[PDB]
Amino acid sequence: HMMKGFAMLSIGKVGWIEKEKPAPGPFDAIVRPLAVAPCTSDIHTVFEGAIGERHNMILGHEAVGEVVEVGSEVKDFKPGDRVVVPAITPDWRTSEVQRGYHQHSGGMLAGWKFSNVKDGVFGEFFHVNDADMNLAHLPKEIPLEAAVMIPDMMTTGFHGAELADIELGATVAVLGIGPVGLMAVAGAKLRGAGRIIAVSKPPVCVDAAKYYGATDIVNVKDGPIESQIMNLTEGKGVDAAIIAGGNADIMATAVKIVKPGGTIANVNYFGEGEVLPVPRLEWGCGMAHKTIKGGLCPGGRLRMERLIDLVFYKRVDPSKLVTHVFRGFDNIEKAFMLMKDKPKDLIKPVVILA
Amino acid sequence: HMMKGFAMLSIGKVGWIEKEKPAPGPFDAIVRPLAVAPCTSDIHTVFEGAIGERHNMILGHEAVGEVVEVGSEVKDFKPGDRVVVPAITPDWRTSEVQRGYHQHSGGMLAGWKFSNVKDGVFGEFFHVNDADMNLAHLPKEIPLEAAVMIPDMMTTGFHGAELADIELGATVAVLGIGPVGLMAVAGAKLRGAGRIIAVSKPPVCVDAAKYYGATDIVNVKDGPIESQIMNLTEGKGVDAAIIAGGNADIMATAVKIVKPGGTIANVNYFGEGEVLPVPRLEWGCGMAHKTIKGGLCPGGRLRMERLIDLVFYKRVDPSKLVTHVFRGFDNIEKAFMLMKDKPKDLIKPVVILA
Amino acid sequence: HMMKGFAMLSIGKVGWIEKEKPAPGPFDAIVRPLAVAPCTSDIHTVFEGAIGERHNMILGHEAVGEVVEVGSEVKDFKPGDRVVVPAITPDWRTSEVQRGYHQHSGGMLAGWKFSNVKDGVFGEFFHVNDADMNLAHLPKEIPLEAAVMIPDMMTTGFHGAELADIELGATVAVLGIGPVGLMAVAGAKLRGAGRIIAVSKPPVCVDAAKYYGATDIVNVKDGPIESQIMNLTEGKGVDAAIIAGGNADIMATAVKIVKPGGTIANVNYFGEGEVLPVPRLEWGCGMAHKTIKGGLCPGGRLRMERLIDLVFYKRVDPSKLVTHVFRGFDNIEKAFMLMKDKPKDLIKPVVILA
Amino acid sequence: HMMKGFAMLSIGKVGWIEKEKPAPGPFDAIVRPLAVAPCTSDIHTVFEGAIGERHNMILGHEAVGEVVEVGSEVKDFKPGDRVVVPAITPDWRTSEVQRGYHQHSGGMLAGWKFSNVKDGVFGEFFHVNDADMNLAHLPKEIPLEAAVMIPDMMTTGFHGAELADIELGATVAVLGIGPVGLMAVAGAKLRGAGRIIAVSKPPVCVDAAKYYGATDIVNVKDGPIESQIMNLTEGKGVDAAIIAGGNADIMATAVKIVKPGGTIANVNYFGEGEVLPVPRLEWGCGMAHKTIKGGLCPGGRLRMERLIDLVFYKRVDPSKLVTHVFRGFDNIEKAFMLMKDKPKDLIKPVVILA
Ligand SMILES: [Zn+2]
Ligand SMILES: [Zn+2]
Ligand SMILES: [Zn+2]
Ligand SMILES: [Zn+2]
Repeated sequence: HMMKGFAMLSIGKVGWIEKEKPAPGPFDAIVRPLAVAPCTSDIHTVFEGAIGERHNMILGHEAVGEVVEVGSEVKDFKPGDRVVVPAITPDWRTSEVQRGYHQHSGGMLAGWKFSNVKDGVFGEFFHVNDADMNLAHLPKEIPLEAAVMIPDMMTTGFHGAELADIELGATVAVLGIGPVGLMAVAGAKLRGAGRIIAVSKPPVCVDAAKYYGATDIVNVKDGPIESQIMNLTEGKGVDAAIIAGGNADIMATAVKIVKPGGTIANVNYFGEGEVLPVPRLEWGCGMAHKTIKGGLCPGGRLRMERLIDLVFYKRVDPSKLVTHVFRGFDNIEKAFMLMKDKPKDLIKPVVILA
Repeated sequence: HMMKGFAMLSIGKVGWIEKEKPAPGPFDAIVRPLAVAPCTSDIHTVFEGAIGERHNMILGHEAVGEVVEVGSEVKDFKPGDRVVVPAITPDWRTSEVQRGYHQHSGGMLAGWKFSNVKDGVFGEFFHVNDADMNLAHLPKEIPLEAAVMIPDMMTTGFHGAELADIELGATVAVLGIGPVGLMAVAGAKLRGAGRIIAVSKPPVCVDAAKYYGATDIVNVKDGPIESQIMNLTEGKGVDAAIIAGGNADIMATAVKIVKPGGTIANVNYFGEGEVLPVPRLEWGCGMAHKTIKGGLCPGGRLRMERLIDLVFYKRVDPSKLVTHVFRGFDNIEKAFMLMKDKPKDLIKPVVILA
Repeated sequence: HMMKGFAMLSIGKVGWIEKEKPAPGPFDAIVRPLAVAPCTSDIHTVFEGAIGERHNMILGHEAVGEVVEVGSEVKDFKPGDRVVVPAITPDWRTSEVQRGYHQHSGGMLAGWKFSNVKDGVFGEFFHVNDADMNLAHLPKEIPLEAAVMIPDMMTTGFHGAELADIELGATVAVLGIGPVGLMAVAGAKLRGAGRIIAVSKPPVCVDAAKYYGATDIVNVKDGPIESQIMNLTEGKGVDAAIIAGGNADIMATAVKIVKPGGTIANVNYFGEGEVLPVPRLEWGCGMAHKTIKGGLCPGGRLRMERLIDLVFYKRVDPSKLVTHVFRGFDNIEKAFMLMKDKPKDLIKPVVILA
Repeated sequence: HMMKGFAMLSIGKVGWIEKEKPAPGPFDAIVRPLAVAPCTSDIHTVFEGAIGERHNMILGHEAVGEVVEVGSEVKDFKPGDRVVVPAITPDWRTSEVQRGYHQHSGGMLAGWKFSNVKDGVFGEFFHVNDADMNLAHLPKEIPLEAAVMIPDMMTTGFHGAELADIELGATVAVLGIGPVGLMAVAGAKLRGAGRIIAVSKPPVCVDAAKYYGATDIVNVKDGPIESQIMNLTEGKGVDAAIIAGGNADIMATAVKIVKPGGTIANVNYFGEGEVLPVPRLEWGCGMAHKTIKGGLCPGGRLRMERLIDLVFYKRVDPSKLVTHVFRGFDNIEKAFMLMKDKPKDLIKPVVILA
């Protein structure tokens, strides 16, 4: 009745632990993973303690799997179903849900439970709260390596594009093309952007940017970002800027390149610094109408259902994000380490457990 | 001097007339057409008198052309510049512009001047009010047959999708696939729709729908729409429905297939009837939260610039709308009549003057 | 273990009956009523069968009360708590709630459960589903006759003003000034309306209208509404119109008085007709940008909490809506009858049980 | 036909100078001022060189006056008209106006022309560009000391409340109660806020705050702002926060007291510092969904007409902002200096010219 899981032992230390296999509440489900993917979040969780001290916590929160047990009141999911599990699995009966922000259901960022306040998906099984509200059915027609890009990568990048308030034909710059960065680009093509400028530090995975809708690549090795983008837009700037990675000073770049009345949409997790700087003069001394938004990705069944459809109806192919495919539980560790030691060919690895 | 122009002589009669070539005021410009396209709107105007009697009114309101004269205070356009002229050319200094509705600058629909309250583009020359605000430069790289779909077809169909409040992955139905309908399909793809259900009466121009993003074709000859669309969506309905053509009874269809909280976005010109019917029960007896919108397409310099970019950055290829291309002024009549009797191969015709 | 309740016996007949006292599930609460109100809704249900046949269904859905029993998992409400019970008490775990429409949680209007799919509040006890999500604590400082205006009247009227997209200083027309209409008048004042024109059939309850913020009274006995409003507004029309009562043709009137780009917000229950008429010409032949909205009122704890604060912080005093106050269970029968055959002094009656 | 005007001679020195009376262009008007008011902005321009060096620039930008000359094309305004002149008088024919941001018509803050790129209202005459778009008629029934609060104070404060996305019953904090702060309080009551917490530096002009709708006063002398507001709102924070004054660090306070999903609405001119700090942990490390907005107040004819109606229909009485009334041109110098330091509980002065 036991299970192995790849865990954070303490800040700096990871290892395999072994626990009682979890029991579902009346509304929850127990899922075994079919594919999983590690993210930079887990590294900052373990090695920089970006979310504080943790002890013997199974890592990972991007998984698609097979439901194996359901509580007595779970009505839409039965043992055997292939499901897509959003990284964010909020508690759906809170006053924040009545306000429309499920990401923060029960506290700030509290919709994010995996490898934060509960054991994550890097185990033989994991626990999904409120199955009927927090799982989506996975069509057979969608491959696992593509599906596992939906729980975080796709929903975050697309949320960047949602937050940017893009108008048809607007010119959009994307700052940082990690895997989320690339999805922000597809997210902008999905909101009808015209010109899409992808800005990356070397090494640039250019083909991926162009594939997902980029019209220009800006490489920081060719000069400051603000200068490159102003020159491309003949001084007008961009209608929106999506921040999908970088240091705190990238926020000032965003304000500096967005035209008045445009929007800076941040989806990046800033791990260091006490304040994120907003430049005074380039924010109009507070009046340039440059709206700044910054949000955690949506989770829950509906968001997953809606992005699955984007994948199924051939609107976006997230499989080009997957640069490494491993098989078998032992490789979960190997894949985890690839995210620390950042190589050159790497976007995102996927471990298929089958 | 004089000019040739194809006019509505009176309700029921069209023919070529002769006028003084119009002169520009200090802010206007005179354009001669390079390519023009006729629209059904002119048909409802001439043969159904949908806007009342007119006498010797040059018809047509879709053109790209060559500036030949400009007023003393026009700053961005010179004789010789190739320009895209939007169907809607409003007066930009009215209280309706400060309210955010330039389409109704000076009264309901008053932003639409060509072949409504001023002579249209089916002449050797025509008058564009407020040149710097109402003309867009045409890049050499964009062909004329494709560029002339921007003044009405592209801006209207897209406006249908803008009004529909489309969310990423939403399911969208498009009712009526004329040229405008087809652009509503492209617009829905541009707002990130997943499944897009295109509904037409036979003959369905299927290849065009599929090309611009349709995932399903509903043929009215196969049974009532509502029954077909419910069966496609396993009873759930659609998140939005864009009306781009049909009789008044199509407004009820839209309401019957949209789920509660969905949006019916109308861009169709209803030419006959006293009422457009809203079915009481399926509008929840006034409480289903099915919002209905109906709007004239945006025009002006910025709208055209933003859609030109959508063509330019390979977002939408509107050239597949153009099913008939003729050359020479004489053929304006031939093309105009093509819009009266609707044959089967016809989506949109274009007359090139060169 | 029985209880008396005032019920719809069958279509056409009401009477006091005796039922099993309800039991709460682990998430439910049992409330005894402290004050109740009858609604027109109950009339259309009983005598016109608006929601079909029913047998022994306790009527009524506006109550403030005292919790007497709670399920094992209720955390925020205990036996003894005075609470405001919203008319809409939805199931909070549905895909419609993730879409943002709890009113339609599980189907159209399904957030409306009382005297629809479950026994209403005209009993010695009634059952509130999901107490932690669907009850609000009632401060002692708020009188019961005012509090019982919050479950439907205040939230429906205010929803009318929320939907109208009222801008600061906008001119708002409210069509029909019953209790809901009067709260829409106050709703338009709370959203910053300047001029607020109240339109009523005789006898006009003017004093309440002016008291809730109306600046003009239009009496229909003095002539057609459309002609009256145009003369008041020097031909310009109104920025928004809230429909809070009338026949189906009041929709067509609303469209005729709203300026282009304005909004028609409906909160009225339309009981007869196959269609609600939208006039084609005055709706711009489908292009006047006159947006039409029609929605059921919000419910749940957060909606109630927020209106409770509006009364508590002296933003709105709903008591002037209450024209008849009785004491004792017996007078629920008398109050119900007042809703049919509506006399001249009557807005809304309240029965206090104490 | 010369005129004297109160000018910024250079950084640090002001004085009465002599200039040619300005002439109107064909669309412009010349106004003589009837009442005027100085603002802190002119101080930051004069003594801190906030907009760089200027020479012989007439100051001041809040005035209501009398039309004395009109251009050949002015159609809605004649010599003799009482007009309210908004601080922002933008050029209405730029692509930034088509995007919906007239404050930035022609560049960042470029809708603000008075005492920036043209002579301000502290002269015997001043020049209003594009009269038909930038003047509103002033009813006799509105007193001058009240009317002159509309060009800047009322429109700025209300814009703070417009930007905050306030929901009916929401809890709103206003940080800083200068004159703008007080209008922001009135703005939050006009968007239907329930609880309104006004936060000020000592000494608090309390009576004004309560008059415009404040329900709680927070004094910084009783402890840090963050600590107090958490205590008042039992840990939940406020749904929105309007910044109407303070140093750069007040932005961090704002982020710290607003709940996840709330909005920080800034209308303050931040004059010093290189960065405005957004605190990382309280901004969700980039994901708390705390939207930050910052905007220049709206201008133009319609904005003024709409605030005039709010005053006219007794929705807001701004005269309580007017604490000092002086008479005569000579007193323009005296009134200007009151704005350079903390004088009294009174603050904002008005000069009546009659
Ligand atoms: Zn992640
Ligand atoms: Zn047409
Ligand atoms: Zn009710
Ligand atoms: Zn000022």
